[PDB]
Amino acid sequence: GIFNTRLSRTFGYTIKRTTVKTPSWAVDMMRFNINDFLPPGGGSNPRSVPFEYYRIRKVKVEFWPCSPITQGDRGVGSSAVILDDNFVTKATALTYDPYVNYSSRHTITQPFSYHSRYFTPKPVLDSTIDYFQPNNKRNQLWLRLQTAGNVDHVGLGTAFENSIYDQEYNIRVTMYVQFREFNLKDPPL
Amino acid sequence: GIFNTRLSRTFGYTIKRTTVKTPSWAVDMMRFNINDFLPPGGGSNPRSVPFEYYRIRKVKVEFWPCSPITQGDRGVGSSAVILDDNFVTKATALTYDPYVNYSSRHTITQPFSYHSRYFTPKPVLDSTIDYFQPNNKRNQLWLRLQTAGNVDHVGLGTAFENSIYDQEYNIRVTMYVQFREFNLKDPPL
Amino acid sequence: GIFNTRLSRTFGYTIKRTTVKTPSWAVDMMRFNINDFLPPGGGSNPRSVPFEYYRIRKVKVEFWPCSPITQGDRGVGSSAVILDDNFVTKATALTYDPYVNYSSRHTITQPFSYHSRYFTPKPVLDSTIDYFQPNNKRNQLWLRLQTAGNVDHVGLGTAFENSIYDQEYNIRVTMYVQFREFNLKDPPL
Amino acid sequence: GIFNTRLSRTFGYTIKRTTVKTPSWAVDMMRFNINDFLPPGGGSNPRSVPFEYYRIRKVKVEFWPCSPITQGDRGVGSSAVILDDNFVTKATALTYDPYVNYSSRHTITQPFSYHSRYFTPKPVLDSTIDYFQPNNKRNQLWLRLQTAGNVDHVGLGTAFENSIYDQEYNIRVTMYVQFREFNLKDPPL
Amino acid sequence: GIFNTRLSRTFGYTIKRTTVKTPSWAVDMMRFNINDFLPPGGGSNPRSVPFEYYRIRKVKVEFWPCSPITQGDRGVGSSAVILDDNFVTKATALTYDPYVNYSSRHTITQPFSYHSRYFTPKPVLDSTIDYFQPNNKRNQLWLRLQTAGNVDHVGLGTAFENSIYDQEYNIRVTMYVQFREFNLKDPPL
Amino acid sequence: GIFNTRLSRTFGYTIKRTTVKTPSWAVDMMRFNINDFLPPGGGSNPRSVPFEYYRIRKVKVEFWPCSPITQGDRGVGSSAVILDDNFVTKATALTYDPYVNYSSRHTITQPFSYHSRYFTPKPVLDSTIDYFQPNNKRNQLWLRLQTAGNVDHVGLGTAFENSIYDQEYNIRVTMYVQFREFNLKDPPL
Repeated sequence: GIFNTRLSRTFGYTIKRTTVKTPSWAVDMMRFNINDFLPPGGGSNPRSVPFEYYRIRKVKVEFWPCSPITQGDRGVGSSAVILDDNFVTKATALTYDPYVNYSSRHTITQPFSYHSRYFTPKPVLDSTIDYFQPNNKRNQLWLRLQTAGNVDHVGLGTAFENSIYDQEYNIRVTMYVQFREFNLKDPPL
Repeated sequence: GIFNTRLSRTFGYTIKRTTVKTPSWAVDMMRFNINDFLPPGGGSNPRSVPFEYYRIRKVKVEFWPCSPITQGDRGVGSSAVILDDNFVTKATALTYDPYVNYSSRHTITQPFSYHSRYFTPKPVLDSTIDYFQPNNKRNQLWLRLQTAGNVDHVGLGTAFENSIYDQEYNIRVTMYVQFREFNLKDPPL
Repeated sequence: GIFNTRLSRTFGYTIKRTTVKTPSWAVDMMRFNINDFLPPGGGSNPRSVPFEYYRIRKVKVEFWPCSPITQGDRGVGSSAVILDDNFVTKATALTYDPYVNYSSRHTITQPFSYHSRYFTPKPVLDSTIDYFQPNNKRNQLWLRLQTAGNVDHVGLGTAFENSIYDQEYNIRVTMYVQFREFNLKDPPL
Repeated sequence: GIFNTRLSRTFGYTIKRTTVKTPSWAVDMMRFNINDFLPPGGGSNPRSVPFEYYRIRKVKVEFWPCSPITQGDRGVGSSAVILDDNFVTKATALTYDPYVNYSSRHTITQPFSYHSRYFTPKPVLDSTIDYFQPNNKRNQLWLRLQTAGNVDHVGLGTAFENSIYDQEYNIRVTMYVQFREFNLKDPPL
Repeated sequence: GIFNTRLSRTFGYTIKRTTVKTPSWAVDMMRFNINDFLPPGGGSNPRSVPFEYYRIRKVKVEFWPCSPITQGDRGVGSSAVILDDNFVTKATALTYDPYVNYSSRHTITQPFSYHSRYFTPKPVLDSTIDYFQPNNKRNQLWLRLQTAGNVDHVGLGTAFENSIYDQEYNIRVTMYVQFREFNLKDPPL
Repeated sequence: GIFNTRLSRTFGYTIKRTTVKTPSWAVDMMRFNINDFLPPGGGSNPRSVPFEYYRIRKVKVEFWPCSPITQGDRGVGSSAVILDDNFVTKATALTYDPYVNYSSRHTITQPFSYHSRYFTPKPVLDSTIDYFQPNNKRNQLWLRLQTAGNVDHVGLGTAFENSIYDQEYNIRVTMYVQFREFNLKDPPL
């Protein structure tokens, strides 16, 4: 009962200003849970989409800015792919860009520029061991479309160079999902 | 956003006994509404399946009996395809089988035999004019997956020969549907 | 040390009668543990078959009935494939057949008819996350042939339409297994 | 239900010293019973390996020594293939090597050298007549994997030249077996 | 950021003498953790090698002896591949070689001979279920190069025949690793 | 033990304002030492990356600005490649652009434009003679990854036209390195 679909949600991300003169970077991670994309259903069907299982193929993270083109004190940052539930520690003003040498780096031009990241995230099966599997579309694991406790997929962490001005963004996380086993119910009345 | 799926529901159909000696037939129609197949959803999504439109391709009506093989006073009936919202009048003991000369006839062996009917129903757009369109899979009309008032598709009418014994059936109406325009909502929290 | 073999066991399943008139279905799941198929061995060898690991390829569930052909009040049910340790809740008289729209459905003709289900079950590695892997015969996981705690494989759930008469069955669960690493011991005397 | 497997066991063989000056040989036979390789099972299954029949294809006898390389008073011996349950009589100090002219001879270099013998043994069906059959893999007899009385296969006899020093060996008898008719039991509980 | 490399470490293994006359074997397992191969780093980089993940491809265990060629009371042992965190119990003088019939056996010639074992170990993800995956180089799991708690890979167990003399060995465990995601840090000053 | 990798670091470069009316240029050089890219390691391993030697293949210098697009008093500059440890003298307001006629010139559009320079630097082996070798990837010299005194590679010098407004930049020096002779240590405990 395969059905590939697409899901999206928009949320905000703000970077407060600073007084420091040096190039100081701010670090924040990003997690992907499907409870934020699928609302809870009603009645005999738990969730909105009538299916049992799912597996997330790709995720297009998009940093739609809110900063004008005439804004000064530009900078430069970095976004990586972190597939293990253990990011670099959250920081407000870090003296270096930790995601600058990562092999999965893609530069973040700031403040008014666009930045997209299309990748295959991996679930969190054991936070202690933090094991995942390679990208194989045929042998990818199927997970259950739980009712209230779907597991957190993972795979992005950022580093934004601070500035004198508030860098406000609007982030759209488009998710590409593959379901299976159409399990719709149909009680009478 | 095409997604072909399948829907089903089981309901009962009983044919009370008679005292008449002649071959007397009992006539009853059958209508197909999708509100009986899709439950109402919850929240910002009206129905269970997150789509806007639909068009019913085929319908496999199945007369799963409840009558044993050792049951006497067998008979013979007929099932037709009636695509116009105007069936033969419901009757308890009719002296003839009105659906015996219809071109869409398929014999109903009774009481303990199986009978399936796979056909393409047509919606009811004007009960007065009762117009429908031919079977063309490319130019078939798209209807809206309404919230509480989806229109009645139509296309089967039966004629069961009465008997001394109660002929009880269990009827499974399997529906083959084609949706479009995935319209899932996702409010926060 | 590969050795494909076959294992089987027969157990009973009874469906008590009812007084209700409506079509009411009874729901019950089915789990597959290999401790029920392999007895405990003796001495330095823990189990009967001298091997370390195993992986269950296929499972042929068979509903051999005990109901005669002359039995009335027939019905119709459904059997699905549920690979996640979370079935539909057990029920005695449910007003609908929850496994009627599942994509892995195969109709159960009742009461005196045969019904077989051949599929590839999946183990239960995390009851919370309930993750499994696709069907790939080359990359399938090897599990350990434990001594007292082998994990529960899963993958069938049924829905039997109740009746006035007791529908008794005899269920044969034939399991197709693949072992490895012949680990026989041989102490003296 | 064919399953070719391998079985092994290690036991010791010691050759006490002598005072005689001449070249004096010591003769000892070797028998192969499968009760020494398969332990007794437990419960409804008699033996460890769940099968009914067997036929021994080959046997790799190995004389793993325990004598150092710096050991003097070396010698020379002989190992033959004796398929009839009637070896040369056991002797402590025999003035000749009886297995020196046998057509199945293979020289035993002593004391610290390795010696392997790979051959097809024959069972003992009648100790009086002592008849066996040729080596044909297709028409070889199937024997029953008895519970306590499996018959003695046969086929090796040795002749070790005595010495002033104790020649100690460790003998590994690797057996290559072919079973059939998987007969595993499975009582409940 | 793939980088195949090699890691090694040497440790000792001693087998104390005995007074028993029979062939008595001593059993001891072997585990492979990468904390013993990678030291802890310094500063913003946790470990020596700047990477995030790893997966162990192969492991060449080597039993470099310390026993001279002129040493008597030789013997014979066995080494197997045990991929499940459940070895045969450690024993000082066991009356049989439990790893003598294992399909992954390779004979250990003793005391002064060399013995190498090249195989693909498997991690320990659940000690209770003890599940692993087959050898596929493309779909092998990536694990995280943790800071203090890397998981124990597994896959060798031995059986050494005891002797009158102390059999001392020096064991070199060469590990072949594949890293990914170069994560080097570079704070100023 | 070849391993090509990439290293990066971000630092700032500010050009204070002026009161002069003429086109006045400001000159500043740029040196490349690898101690700024590799931190010091810990323990038996001196540096982070476990290798002995290195040779820098290419260097992508990037002038990521901090100046808005709406900034007036634009200008024009020049960046050259200076492979000899003897740049044009540092100057605050020079009446000419000395790097305007250099054959390795590439124009610097100012203030808000991007400027990248990808070239092969050369080490400083003798500051007096200032000799280097041509670009040949096969015969390039290997240098030692020293502990505290790695030699200064060289190869860029700039000329920025002064302005009434402060031209602030953020400079990212991406370095492409080739190591050899994996020299990781592994003391016990």
